[PDB]
Amino acid sequence: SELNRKLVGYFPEWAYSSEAQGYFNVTDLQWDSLTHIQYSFAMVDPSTNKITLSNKHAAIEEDFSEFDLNYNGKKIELDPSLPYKGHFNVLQTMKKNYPDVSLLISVGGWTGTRCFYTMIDTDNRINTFADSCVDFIRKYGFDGVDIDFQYPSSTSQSGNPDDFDLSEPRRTKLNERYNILIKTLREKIDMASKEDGKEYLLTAAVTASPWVLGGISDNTYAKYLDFLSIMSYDYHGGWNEYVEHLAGIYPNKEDRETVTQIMPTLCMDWAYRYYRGVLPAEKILMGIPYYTRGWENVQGGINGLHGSSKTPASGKYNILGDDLNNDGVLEPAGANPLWHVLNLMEQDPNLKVYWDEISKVPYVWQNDKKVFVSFENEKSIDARLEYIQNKNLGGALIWVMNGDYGLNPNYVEGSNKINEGKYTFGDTLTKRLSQGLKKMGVCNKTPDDLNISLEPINVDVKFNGKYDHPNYTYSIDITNYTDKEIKGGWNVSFDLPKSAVFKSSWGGTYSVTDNGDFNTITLTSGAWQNIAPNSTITVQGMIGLCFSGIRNVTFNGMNPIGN
Ligand SMILES: CC(=O)N[C@@H]1[C@@H](O)[C@H](O[C@@H]2O[C@H](CO)[C@@H](O[C@@H]3O[C@H](CO)[C@@H](O)[C@H](O)[C@H]3NC(C)=O)[C@H](O)[C@H]2NC(C)=O)[C@@H](CO)O[C@H]1O
Repeated sequence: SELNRKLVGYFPEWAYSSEAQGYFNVTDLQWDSLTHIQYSFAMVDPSTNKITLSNKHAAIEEDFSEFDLNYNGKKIELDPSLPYKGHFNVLQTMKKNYPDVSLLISVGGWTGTRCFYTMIDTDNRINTFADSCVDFIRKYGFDGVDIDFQYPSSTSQSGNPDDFDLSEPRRTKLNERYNILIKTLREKIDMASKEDGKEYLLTAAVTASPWVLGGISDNTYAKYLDFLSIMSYDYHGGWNEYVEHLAGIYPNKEDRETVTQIMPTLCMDWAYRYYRGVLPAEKILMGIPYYTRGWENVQGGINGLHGSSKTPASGKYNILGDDLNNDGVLEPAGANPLWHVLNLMEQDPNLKVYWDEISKVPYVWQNDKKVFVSFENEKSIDARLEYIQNKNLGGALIWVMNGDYGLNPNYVEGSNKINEGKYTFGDTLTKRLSQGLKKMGVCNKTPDDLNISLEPINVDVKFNGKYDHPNYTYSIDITNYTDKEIKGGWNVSFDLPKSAVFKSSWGGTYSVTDNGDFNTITLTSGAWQNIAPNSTITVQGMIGLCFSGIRNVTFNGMNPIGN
């Protein structure tokens, strides 16, 4: 049911054959605790514009004869009656015992967004892609589609730099074309649901970055999603010098990267406020990382935090680093699954865990080597559960499921091998999240905007603007569709998400009233701003920082229903 809490986990297609990933396969998924599994990743084909597999062998061909498929201590065999093998066979086989766990195919990701740029160029290509998604979920027994386009933004040089040859020429239209993509997917998926007697889902994982969001002008697409997953992680990392939290929850005035900003933006709660402009809390999921980022040779800070470093952590502190040329030399990133950091702490008593009571996340600091790594533990899970309950969030998504921890069957005392430590992957944090989501009960239904309860007036209020970080210059066009002049002194109100701060109205007067996740802005015009019948007047002003949209628009205490 719609208001049930959700615990959504991303499954990595590439993990089962990789030492650093722990050889994690579908039978290692936390099936008793997740409500949804997002298979990562499918992509778009450059020549046909259809959904396509990345590692086809892993997805539908691997027989796992060289790997260990077992669950609850019982050997899992591939279902020999299915016309495919691979992860997809194991997913369908497990789902027979977990029929209420929804399976979605995630399309895109950091390295799989490239061909979205050309597929969105025309409506016929979007239609082909959307139809191919329907065919795919039917063929492979999926319950829905997750779109992970990184990113449909005009912000220059956002997304993967390998794709700038496609994204940079398209910046002005990306957001508009993405809105058409999501709407078309919803239309086709809903038709397939009716035809099949099944309730198929459409979701998206979306940016939490104020930098990316400055280039997003239309968040209407959110209304077409079953839920919207905020990527409230990768806030900080080895791409810059700011030794700060990967995935803080609450705004932290000591985050050195944002100390000059209007408010601290690199935390879940800022993105929550941003997206409340277009969605109720129960349709929003918090993103939770089961991986780390970090730095070495950290200068300054306190236990590293708020320090500086031009050298991301390497070596044993970076087992998930990329090998983008080859021969085992990994790009420094301080990137690890949580179980590996636990094992490092077993090995080194001076690698210690600390708690940030402002951001409500932990971190790990080696004071002799000056190594800082982000972390996630039972205390931060508990803080996240508290936030989910307090804010009425729909639940959480997790990147990525092989990073949770449990006891290692292959532990070897004294061994430094990646998969011979005390811990390997497991379900400790995921079970803790699941138990907490069960205990807090279903979400409340957020009430409709109050403007709908007001008496109607045939006035149209259109809110537009332009963003030049950190300044949003708004223009409101007010059209009088009644048969009488509206005298000057009229007022318009709107609810502005608390991701932004109203700064000034350029004409008339204004007031700001606290209203939950919003401030209600009331603009009162001057006596001279009469609105003749069938005419339009425009008023302007300035807002600091960005917001997904405005809500609850009123005019002279009535609901402006236009013409
Ligand atoms: C035009 C201009 O100078 N704009 C400034 C912004 O760049 C800056 O925001 C920061 O932008 C960088 C990218 O240039 C962001 O880093 C990226 O972060 C993502 C994850 O969020 C990571 O995947 C990328 O690898 C990384 N790229 C690079 C090149 O480092 C950074 O997170 C942004 N920080 C914030 C707080 O938004 C803002 C800062 O306010 O200033 C603009 O003037």
